[PDB]
Amino acid sequence: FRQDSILIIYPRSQTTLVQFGLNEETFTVPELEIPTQIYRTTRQDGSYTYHSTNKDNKAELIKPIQNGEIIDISAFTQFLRLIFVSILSDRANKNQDAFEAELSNIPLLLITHHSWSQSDLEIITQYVFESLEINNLIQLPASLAATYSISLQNCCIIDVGTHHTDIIPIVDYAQLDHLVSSIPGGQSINDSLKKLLPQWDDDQIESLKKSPIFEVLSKNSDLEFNTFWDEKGNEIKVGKQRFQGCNNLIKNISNRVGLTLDNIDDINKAKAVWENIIIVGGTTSISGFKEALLGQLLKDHLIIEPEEEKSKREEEAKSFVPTIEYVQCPTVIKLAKYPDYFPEWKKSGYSEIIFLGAQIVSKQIFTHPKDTFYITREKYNKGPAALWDVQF
Amino acid sequence: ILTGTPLQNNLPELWALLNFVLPKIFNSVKSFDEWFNTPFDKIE
Amino acid sequence: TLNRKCVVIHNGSHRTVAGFSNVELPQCIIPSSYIKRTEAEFIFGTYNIDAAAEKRNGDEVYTLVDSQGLPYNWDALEQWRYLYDTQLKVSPEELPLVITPATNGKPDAILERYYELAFDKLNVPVFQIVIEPLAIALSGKSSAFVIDIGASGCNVTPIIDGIVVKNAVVRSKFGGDFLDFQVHERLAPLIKEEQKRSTDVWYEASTWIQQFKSTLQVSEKDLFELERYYKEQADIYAKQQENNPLVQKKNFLFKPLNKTLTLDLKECYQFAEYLFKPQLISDKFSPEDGLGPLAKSVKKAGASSPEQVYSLLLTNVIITGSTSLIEGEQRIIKELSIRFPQYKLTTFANQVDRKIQGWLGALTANLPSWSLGKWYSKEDYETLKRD
Amino acid sequence: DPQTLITKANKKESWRYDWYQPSKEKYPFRYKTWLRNQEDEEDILDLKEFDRR
Amino acid sequence: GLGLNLQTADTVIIFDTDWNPHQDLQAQDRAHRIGQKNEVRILRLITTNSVEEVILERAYKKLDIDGKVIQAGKFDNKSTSEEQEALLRSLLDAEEER
Amino acid sequence: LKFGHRLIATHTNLERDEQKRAEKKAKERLQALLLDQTKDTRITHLLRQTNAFLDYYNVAHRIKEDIKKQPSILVGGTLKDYQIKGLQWMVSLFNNHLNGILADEMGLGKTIQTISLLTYLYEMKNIRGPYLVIVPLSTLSNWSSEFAKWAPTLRTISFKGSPNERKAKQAKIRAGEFDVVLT
Ligand SMILES: Nc1ncnc2c1ncn2[C@@H]1O[C@H](COP(=O)(O)OP(=O)(O)O)[C@@H](O)[C@H]1O
Ligand code: BEF
Ligand SMILES: [Mg+2]
Repeated sequence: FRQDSILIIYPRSQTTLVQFGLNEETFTVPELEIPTQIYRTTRQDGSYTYHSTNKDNKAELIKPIQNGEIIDISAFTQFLRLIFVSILSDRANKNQDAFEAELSNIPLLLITHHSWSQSDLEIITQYVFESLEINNLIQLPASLAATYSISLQNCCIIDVGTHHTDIIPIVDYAQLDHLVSSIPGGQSINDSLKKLLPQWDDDQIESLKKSPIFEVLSKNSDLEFNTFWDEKGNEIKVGKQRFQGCNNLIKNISNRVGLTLDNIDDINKAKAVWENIIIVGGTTSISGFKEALLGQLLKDHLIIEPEEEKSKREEEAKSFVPTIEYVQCPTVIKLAKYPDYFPEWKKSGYSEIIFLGAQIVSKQIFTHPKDTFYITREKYNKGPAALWDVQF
Repeated sequence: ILTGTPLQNNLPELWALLNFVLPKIFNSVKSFDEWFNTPFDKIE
Repeated sequence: TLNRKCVVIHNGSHRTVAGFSNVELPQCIIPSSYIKRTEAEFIFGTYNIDAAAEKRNGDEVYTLVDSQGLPYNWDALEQWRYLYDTQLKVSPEELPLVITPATNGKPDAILERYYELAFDKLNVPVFQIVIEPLAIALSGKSSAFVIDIGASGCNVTPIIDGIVVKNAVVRSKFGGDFLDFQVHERLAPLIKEEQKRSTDVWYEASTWIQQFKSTLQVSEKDLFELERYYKEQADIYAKQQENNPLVQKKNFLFKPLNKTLTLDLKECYQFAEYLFKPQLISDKFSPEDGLGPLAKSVKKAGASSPEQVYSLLLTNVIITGSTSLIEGEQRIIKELSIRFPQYKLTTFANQVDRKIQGWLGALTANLPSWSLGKWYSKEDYETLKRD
Repeated sequence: DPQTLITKANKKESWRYDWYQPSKEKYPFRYKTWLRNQEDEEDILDLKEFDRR
Repeated sequence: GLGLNLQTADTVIIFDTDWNPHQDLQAQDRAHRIGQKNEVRILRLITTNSVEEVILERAYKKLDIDGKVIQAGKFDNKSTSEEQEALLRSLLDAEEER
Repeated sequence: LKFGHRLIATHTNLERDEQKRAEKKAKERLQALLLDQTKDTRITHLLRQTNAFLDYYNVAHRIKEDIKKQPSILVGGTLKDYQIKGLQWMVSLFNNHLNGILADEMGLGKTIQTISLLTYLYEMKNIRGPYLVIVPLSTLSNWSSEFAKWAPTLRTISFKGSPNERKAKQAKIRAGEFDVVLT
């Protein structure tokens, strides 16, 4: 397929990143960022006409996705219509031959979430091939589109949007459905920010959440108070709470990642996922949230000869330090690496790197003949039962 | 590598000496062919 | 196969494992127990651990399913609504159903209760009940000698040409939960701590007892035999020079204390010795209750030619179960190759997928004919409702 | 029009999620599955508006 | 050339006259060893008006070429700093003698 | 798995296309508005050899250790300053996970230092397992005789001659129960 024909869509808990037309040398930041939202005019006959704008205030702003989950599947397929049709019309205005070049056959690469149901993705394929009439479709998961950003085989995907946190173990490029645990999102970061900065509002604490002076401790730190600027350009100073706020969610994710990855009967894949902890989402432009999340993981779930007993047998050694040999799995806890060879993504950050691995997957599979990973039109001639035939 | 002597006096396989022993210079193999000119106005 | 999306559920004595036929993984693996949070709140779900991390007063992890593989809390198991909506996110009335312990032919009832559970309680329009040790034999073998060391115990089932040798199906007591009691019992001085407490005991069986279990062992011979042999080996190594493999520390890091719990190799062996020798824990349990002479389930299968049954079983051994994923199968090979050396033990086992092997066998759902298994219509309830 | 752009795009069955009754003939139960739909079985935003820049 | 480790060998004679000088110096140190109780003497039996002196001429021709490599490789033991320039002047006068 | 490791190769392409972008961009920028690049960058590459491979006297031999005693399994061998310095420099090369060339003249204990390599490091680590030593066919048994007299408890596997005698050894030690293969 053509990378100018490639459409990549990531609806997240607030915003939907859309890119049509890859940058094709290094992949770009997803240029379009809609909110994850579509107005629906309930036409009085019960039919629904779907708009991007509040059409005569009979339209209701239906977010198709918050907390990652599809929360209106028909409005999500019509938000796929709203985005897709917009790509078609905008390339019918800007390019106008793209209906033979970019819109002649759009390999629609849609980023899915763990909380999207089976009937959700089947109705997605139905509306995509019958009502969107899209002959070629990947439903790429957000965890795999995170893990292919450096084709990581075993990792932990922590989708911290502003609203929700997924903890998703990936083993052999595949998600454990029984171990995915979604605990709440930068609103839990905002929540302990409000616990620690009571005098502020949601705009001040959210601008702190998108401030450069936002860290977690586990120089901004040597300063007691630091000054960032509000959305209206007002200088706001903050004490040690700019080293805090994320720490409550850090402990919540940390205990949830421990209870996720220590319950595995396979003692070895636990450590390989334990050393590739990935934390993604529009919140995760916060500095130090991933760092103190790792530090709290090492605080809660790192198996070692503990400092009482390792100090005791440091003293037994000074009588070369041996370690009391434990049997448990989480003995090494580490994070994973981000591809620095994308200057568009080096510049525009890796907080939404799910789109980056989606771009890499799109240049892989679509520019390949491999329809083992996308449904063809003839493959629809098993339908969304061929959606079950085109998974990775 | 244990040896009582290095390679031949002309020494072009100083690469192959250093390549099997070290991961140093196997990327640009054609580097030091101009820089092996040291073994082959006597003062200048 | 046929155009179907069946629901594949394995209900073990401790684990409720659920997904569909068109997904080869379960959508969830929650307990077949519940932290009855106390309102009564039958908290199913593994992490919903965290409620039992509160260890709350009134929170009571009762099982739904006892040690026979049959549920004793069926409407709290109707957990089935929790499965289909909070985990599967589908109507059970949409999809067909495959649900997985063998017996002697008497409780062939529970199906009526599943006529309750799939037609009345959930109105699943068709449900297929499969035999779980026969499902483990399926995922492509016709006859087997299935030993499931699950949470319930060592469940031995002979299977000859697909039929169940009903007199020879023997299920032991000593599996996961008795070893939860055992690991809670022996590391009790080292954890310094020493159903309703199932919120203490099941929670510890979720946090550290399993962390001592997936990390327990079985001796490949008898531990008394391996113990005497390794003591003889260490005496040879000591007397020749002037080391025992059993004197080395398998320390456990009890994370509610962050403390070294030095149990040795023989010590971790001794827990799973009670599955083969439960006379070492209580006098009321014979070595026949252990897995070796459980041989007896081969011999009781000899009455269904008995040596042909022995040929089929002892050349078609099948190993499965949660507590069988504790290291040490070679104990089964040694312990039954001394009671039956005549047919060499060519065993089969899922080694991972072993703890959910009944689910994978029920998933094999994906049979190419609806006539290959008995799929119960609502009319099949109506026929079973008559006479 | 959105449907005109859509039919102008990506260039074919339809499929349904329906009760099938399976055959042995038909079983006295029925069940949902994705059955093959046979042959006889809005608005636009302009882009570069939500473009992050 | 690589056959033996002998501490009692004394006298070395070479007829083939070093087609490879590294082959000659490899077989050269088989006489003197740690614990050598004899006194080593080395002879190269070369006839006048023949070609074997030309290889003996080309012996110390080739021995000077690796003299800037392998006899410059000799002070590189403990990363010396002044031992290079001492061997840069002293070995140069021995190369001047020939 | 075919696809996921296809992307591993594709990630190498997107890196190397960026690397062929950037190194060419570096070669354009670093000389527009000799070999001393190989000095500082190969010092850091020695740190890549220590940590990521697993003054030049200091940055490579950073793990410092000097033990002038022979191994206890080295029995009946003469200790001078060469095989003390030859060991603990190579032990410093062993601790830093570095290879090297023992550029010594001759008679400096090539068998003495290698026995003291395996018998000392292994004495502490006690590994002395499937290690490879390959010597020329001219000196095979002399190394093996020195593998008998200068060190016990290190088993040796040879490879010589007609293929009939190898079938007894290499089917018995097919599973690899040895300390050294002397090939
Ligand atoms: N301390 C020592 N005492 C006695 N002999 C020694 C001592 N060190 C080395 N040797 C002699 O050196 C020989 C081994 O040297 P070798 O391994 O052949 O050196 P290389 O391999 O560098 O040529 C032995 O034959 C031994 O007799
Ligand atoms: F290799 Be030399 F003869 F010790
Ligand atoms: Mg030698």
